[PDB]
Amino acid sequence: MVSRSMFDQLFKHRNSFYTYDAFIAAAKSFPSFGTTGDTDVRKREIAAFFAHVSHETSGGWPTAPDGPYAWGLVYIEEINQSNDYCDPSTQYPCAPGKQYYGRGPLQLSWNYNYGPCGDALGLDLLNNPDLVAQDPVIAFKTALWFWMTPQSPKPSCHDVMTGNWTPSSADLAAGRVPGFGVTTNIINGGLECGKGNPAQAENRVNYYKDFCNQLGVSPGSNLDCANMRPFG
Repeated sequence: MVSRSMFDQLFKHRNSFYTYDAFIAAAKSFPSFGTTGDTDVRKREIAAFFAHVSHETSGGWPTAPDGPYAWGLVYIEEINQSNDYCDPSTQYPCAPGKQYYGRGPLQLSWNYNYGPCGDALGLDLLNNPDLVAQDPVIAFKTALWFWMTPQSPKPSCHDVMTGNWTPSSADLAAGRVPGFGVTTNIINGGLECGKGNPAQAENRVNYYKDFCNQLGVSPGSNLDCANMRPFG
């Protein structure tokens, strides 16, 4: 998987909520994560997941010890907790008294994501969304759920990084060629790819390249997403 000492090197300044043991327990619920493909493909997948996590939870600053990519996994909850992040749903009804703001390593948000994520994990996250911010095993599981789960027309980020997604002719025409860039496109491409301001996407790439360097792997091809359109 990832050794404890390597986890503690990549995430040297993290919030101690996010324990290595909790990450390992979560990954055992998604056993193909980081175990798919040859050695370089596995390292790239792990670096890619951790890069996105770090970008979404970073407490870094430009003169921080160990540099601006060493401060991933500092944040648990979204700061502004005034909006409920509730879109009325008959399938995933918003629980009275609860809110669906961002929680965990990939900032799970909205009743319409807490619902299906919870169902897949066997946890009532729709009616107890605060679970994600209480229990680091659950927190990591919500992030791996997102990484590992297709949402047609989008493949899973896992499949993109491990050779299990082959683009259609339309994907290719749109610049969606397998690599790290497509994972940014899946996560938040409507805001960060295409003609969006490229700053956030370029930050994700910088974490990814740094983590690939530490793991001793080439980052591979197609890292940018400015030359690709978000999935329809």
